[PDB]
Amino acid sequence: TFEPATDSPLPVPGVQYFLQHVQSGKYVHPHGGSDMPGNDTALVLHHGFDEKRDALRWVFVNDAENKHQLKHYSSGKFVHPKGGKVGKEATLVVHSSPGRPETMIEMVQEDGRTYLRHTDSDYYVHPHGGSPNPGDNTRLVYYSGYRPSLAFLAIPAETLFVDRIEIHQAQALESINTITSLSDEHRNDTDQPVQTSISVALEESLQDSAQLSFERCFGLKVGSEFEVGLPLVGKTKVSVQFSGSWKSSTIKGEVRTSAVKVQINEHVTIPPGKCVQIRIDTRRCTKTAPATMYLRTASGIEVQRETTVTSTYHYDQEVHVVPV
Ligand SMILES: OC[C@H]1O[C@H](O[C@@H]2[C@H](O)[C@@H](O)[C@H](O[C@H]3[C@H](O)[C@@H](O)[C@@H](O)O[C@@H]3CO)O[C@@H]2CO)[C@H](O)[C@@H](O)[C@H]1O
Ligand SMILES: OC[C@H]1O[C@H](O[C@@H]2[C@H](O)[C@@H](O)[C@H](O[C@H]3[C@H](O)[C@@H](O)[C@@H](O)O[C@@H]3CO)O[C@@H]2CO)[C@H](O)[C@@H](O)[C@H]1O
Repeated sequence: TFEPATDSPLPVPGVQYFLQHVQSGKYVHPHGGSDMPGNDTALVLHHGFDEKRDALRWVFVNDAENKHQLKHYSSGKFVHPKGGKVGKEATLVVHSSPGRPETMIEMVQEDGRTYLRHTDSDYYVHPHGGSPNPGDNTRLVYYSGYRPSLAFLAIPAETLFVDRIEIHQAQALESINTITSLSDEHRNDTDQPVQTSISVALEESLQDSAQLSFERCFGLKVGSEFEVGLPLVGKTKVSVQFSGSWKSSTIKGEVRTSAVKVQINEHVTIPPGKCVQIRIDTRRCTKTAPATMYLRTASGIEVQRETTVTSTYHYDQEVHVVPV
């Protein structure tokens, strides 16, 4: 189950988020709720939420023009300290002016929780008055220091595409095993060699699996199913379809193809008066690999998320006729 106390993800720049004060469950709004808030309009906490409400969307910006800043999505205004310098009890406001070093703001992780902090300072974002459960329209201010009641959750507010997942080949660990299976015995009780068909079913013992796992939670919305190629054995690509939620720290995959058979039917020449069986050796690669996810916004912005790919894949298989 999802717990923000351990699982709140760090937001990726360029992506739309809602911002929620964890302990009150309130969202960060421009005071008054406008899609076009006025310059020096205060950021406040308010219970009000609808997924369709663009006035509640925020985007972290980190580039040459705006290094460590925070943008109101619907207006394009930046989050500034009222008056233009961070200090004690400076109200967070929107303003249609570029960010500066003295306005920098980002989400940070401190002791296992996520906070808003003015970069290169000990000033963090507090509800004015410092209530752990502030009421609607409580303004957000900079103030020195943090504590758990101040934590925020950046909830993803748009749906991204998964373009590819590239494993870090130097950190990939592979453990190989052989799964060995035997058919029913077949006897040729005649005095002449005989063509016979020996069949065996192995669905249960050759089951493939795969998953992505995350330190906090995945933290991004990509829809109910996505498919990518992953190197489940050496560099060999196998398509895996994943179904999960932004809140999951483990996203289960379904391995979509197999290089091996789970129903075997072998044409055997059985010598006179001999008994034989088929032996099936199937190789299994259990793999763990740190990887980088390559994602993309509808607007064409390319973002990255680190993960770990864990998998079990049956990849080569051999069939031998053996005496009983
Ligand atoms: O407050 C954040 C803002 O501080 C500095 O801007 C100056 C004032 O502090 C700010 O109050 C003032 O706001 C103007 C806005 O420019 C006008 O369109 C109009 O909407 O009235 C308000 C007054 O409420 O603007 C001045 C500078 O023009 C920083 O320069 C700015 O970047 C932010 O950090
Ligand atoms: O507002 C965030 C702040 O709330 C609590 O602090 C109290 C007041 O809310 C805060 O305004 C007040 O600030 C003092 C400041 O300590 C003094 O140095 C001087 O500037 O006066 C202001 C009042 O304008 O401080 C009190 C607590 O003394 C929380 O305790 C604090 O941690 C923040 O979350």
